[PDB]
This record gives sequence, structure tokens and C-alpha cells, in this order.
Amino acid sequence: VNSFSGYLKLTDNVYIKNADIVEEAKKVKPTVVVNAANVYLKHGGGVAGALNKATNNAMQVESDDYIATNGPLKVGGSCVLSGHNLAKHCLHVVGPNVNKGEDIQLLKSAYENFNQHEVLLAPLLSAGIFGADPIHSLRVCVDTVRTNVYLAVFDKNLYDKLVSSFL
Ligand SMILES: CCOC(=O)Nc1cccc2c1[nH]c1ncnc(NN3CCCC3=O)c12
Ligand SMILES: [Cl-]
Repeated sequence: VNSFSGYLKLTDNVYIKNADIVEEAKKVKPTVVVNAANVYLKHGGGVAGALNKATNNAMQVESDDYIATNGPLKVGGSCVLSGHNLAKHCLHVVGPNVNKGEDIQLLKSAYENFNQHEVLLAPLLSAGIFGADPIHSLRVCVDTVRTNVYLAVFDKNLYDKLVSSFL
């Protein structure tokens, strides 16, 4: 048993809710919140901008030190950093950005990072400003992640479409 509340169960291990991931994280304080990161960990907008804003820019400060030491992530890759006031840890995962021409096939690799964590609160990778079809992202999530994932979908109309179209 865990403290995630109000989720619809899609599969044995995937759950979904219409929620603002920032508010969900602040309420639940999960062990792991997933950020929709880019390779430079520049948290300017979308989920990343909102998560970083909620940390009063501490996420960005930590991220800039990480990049200065390690260089950029790979598309499809991840790193574990602090969750600040939102979670114990933040798993920064880079899904392919279709608006940059990045290979949508890398979305499966991105979701594989979730399997290193028993339970996660996460957004749909490559959705929103990353330009992929969220219905496709949900399918890849369900077919790739084997650990317990709680998906927060900000947009109510999209949430309803994701549920109603789920196979
Ligand atoms: C002050 C904090 O409040 C907010 O950021 N609210 C808010 C506004 C607009 C969109 C989202 C949002 N929260 C979200 N959490 C998670 N995925 C969000 N969108 N995506 C990104 C990919 C698919 C999707 O529904 C949003
Ligand atoms: Cl977004």
C-alpha cells in the first residue's frame, strides 16, 4: 500500500490521474518524481519549468553543477538528483523532442529508466511541448515500464481521451 489517491488503474502496474504533477508531488512527497528533462537540464518550460519553479530554482542550480561536472545527458537517458521540496529524488529523464527532430524510437529507452525505481510519480514522456502523441507515449509506458508508475496528466481533456482510448 502507498499514499497515491484517486488514480484509475490501467494495468497491473500503471495508474493514471488528471493532476498537476507539482501539486501531486507536494502532497504525496513520493520517493521519486520524474522530470521531463532535456539533455542540458535547462528547466525552462513544460513540466520541467513548473517543477523547477516549485523548488524556487534550486533544481536548476543543482542541475547546472551536474552538467558542469558530467556534460549533457543522452536522449533516452536519465540521472538521479535531489527531489528538493517535492520528493526524495528527482529522476530527470530525457524523452525524444519531436520538435527537434529526435527519433521517437528513443521513447522506449527513456521509459526503461523507470524500471530502476520500484515506484514513481511521472508525466507522460515526450508529451506536451516535446511534441509526441500522448496516446503513443502512454502505450509505450504500459509496454515498457514494469515497476509501479503513477502518471499525472495536467490537461483534463487529454486525460479523458487517454482513458477512453486505452486498449
Ligand atoms: C503550478 C503548477 O501547476 C501546473 O504546472 N499546472 C499545469 C498546467 C499545464 C500543464 C500541466 C500542468 N501540470 C502538469 N503536470 C503534468 N503534466 C502536465 N502536462 N502534460 C505534459 C505531457 C502531457 C500532459 O498532460 C501538466
Ligand atoms: Cl508540456
